[PDB]
Amino acid sequence: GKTNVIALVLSVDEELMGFTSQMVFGITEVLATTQYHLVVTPHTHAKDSMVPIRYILETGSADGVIISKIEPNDPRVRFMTERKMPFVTHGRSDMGIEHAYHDFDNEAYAYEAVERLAQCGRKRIAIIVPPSRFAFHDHARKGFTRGIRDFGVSEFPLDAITIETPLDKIRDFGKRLMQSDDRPDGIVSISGSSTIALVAGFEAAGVRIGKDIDIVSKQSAEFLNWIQPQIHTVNEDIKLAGRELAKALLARINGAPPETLQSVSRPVWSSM
Amino acid sequence: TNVIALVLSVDEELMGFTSQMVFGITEVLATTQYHLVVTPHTHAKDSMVPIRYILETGSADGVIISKIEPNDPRVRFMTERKMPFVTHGRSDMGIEHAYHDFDNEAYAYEAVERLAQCGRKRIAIIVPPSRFAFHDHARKGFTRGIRDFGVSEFPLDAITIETPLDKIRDFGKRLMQSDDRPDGIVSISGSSTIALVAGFEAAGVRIGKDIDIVSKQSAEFLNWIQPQIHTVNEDIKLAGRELAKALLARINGAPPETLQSVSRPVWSSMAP
Ligand SMILES: OC[C@H]1O[C@@](CO)(O[C@H]2O[C@H](CO)[C@@H](O)[C@H](O)[C@H]2O)[C@@H](O)[C@@H]1O
Ligand SMILES: OC[C@H]1O[C@@](CO)(O[C@H]2O[C@H](CO)[C@@H](O)[C@H](O)[C@H]2O)[C@@H](O)[C@@H]1O
Repeated sequence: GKTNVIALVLSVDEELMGFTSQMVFGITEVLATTQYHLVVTPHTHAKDSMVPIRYILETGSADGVIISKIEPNDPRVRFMTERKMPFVTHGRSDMGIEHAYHDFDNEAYAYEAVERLAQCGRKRIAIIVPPSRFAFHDHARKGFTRGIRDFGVSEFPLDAITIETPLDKIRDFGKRLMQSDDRPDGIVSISGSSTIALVAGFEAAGVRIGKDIDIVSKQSAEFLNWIQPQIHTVNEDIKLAGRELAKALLARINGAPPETLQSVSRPVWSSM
Repeated sequence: TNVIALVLSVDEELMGFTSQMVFGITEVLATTQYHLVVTPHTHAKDSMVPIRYILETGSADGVIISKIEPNDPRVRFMTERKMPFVTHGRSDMGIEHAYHDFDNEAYAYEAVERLAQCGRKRIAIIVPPSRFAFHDHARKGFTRGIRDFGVSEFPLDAITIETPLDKIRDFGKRLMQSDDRPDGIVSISGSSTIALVAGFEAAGVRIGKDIDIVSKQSAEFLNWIQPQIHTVNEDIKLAGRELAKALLARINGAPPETLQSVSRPVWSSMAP
């Protein structure tokens, strides 16, 4: 029956600059006007992704679940739909299931990122994307590919690293990249964490941000510009996301239809 | 109850890496039947609110708190009411309770030493609000250090580590535009440091030549951006682990005098 618990299920493997607690606080700020408690339930990696979900349903430990790192064909989404556990996703699946969700428009972000580099005079653009299994990788990759076409620029190919690749190695990669004779003039990053490491490596090779190369990056809080005011920054509002995920879940638990409980936040360029 | 309540002020720093603390806790709780509820509160005027509410409701078997004052009402209240708890920080009021803390005194002392070693003569420090015990630890270590290393303090009282970053930056710029400048800085916050450096740089000041900076950080981040910052690591994930172990043992009867630890300043490998 009523547990008055919202389970937040988070992978322990997150980024340096995930500002995860801002997400936690957005959820909890909404839940404070209610009788709901927020339980944080970690899982370590991919091999145990379904473990906490099965465990919530087996013990009946939560009235609703928040999940993230959504795949287009997500077994968690399907399992909780079938088992009638109210849930909301941070991200979007694409499997013909209408569920509550909130996501950032990574497609629009990568498209507008290419445009901006093109406006900066840039002609050869690389992008650093998530692992391909997550839906937001396909959103980003799509927005970027569409952008390289619409803005009459070309892609500098990049397969080496990803958004989840070790920072020390992003840094080394960035250093060797700007010591190559073949190098790009623009970078789209889908992680503020990857961007930090990338810039460190760039500077280590005599490269000046804004001069020799332009960078567009997302960030989940306002940090990159104290650090490097020349980075073209886009804010992803992680606290807002936490608020919206909570809003949606509460309404789903009370029987509002999932179709009305869906939002997508748009990229906003940092005032910084 | 099977619930550990993590009581957290929503007012945290940008670079708090709070989730790293959360994950240290859950990593330990995973071998147990305990669930971690995250319980926020907004400010100081409601600090005791979640504490009274946990005990009125009986909604937890143990509590984790932080932002510890030397004469902390929460600590006294929970001691009196026999609610197992552990503090991230230390009180100083004749009550022996489980705790884990970081040695802020030793950090500020070793900070001043390092700056002295770099040939610096006039050292400023940015400390927390006076009400919290770690402020007194830091201010003490700094005070001893200025004496022991034959240098002088540059007086500062305009800001704290809880003062807004934009205002820290503006303060850092005007500070270097003055004819009275410190040549060394001790920071008790990775967040303030970031804003601080941005302000210095906007005044044409170079980190490592014109001024040296020692800063704590709760994860390895300061050196990617600014390699010349003398970084000390506070291990927040270890903190989370220790808080959890201590609380578990305290819940099962262990004497509090035996559940106390302080981690020491560790100089970051990415530091000069
Ligand atoms: O858990 C991933 C989840 O979030 C989104 C939103 O863009 O992808 C993000 O992953 C992290 C979640 O906070 C952040 O670093 C940033 O929001 C973004 O990379 C979803 O698309 C995805 O399901
Ligand atoms: O939460 C306050 C609590 O932590 C200590 C540990 O040094 O002070 C810290 O406050 C935050 C804890 O994560 C961080 O900003 C930073 O690690 C430090 O300033 C305790 O002394 C205090 O009670």
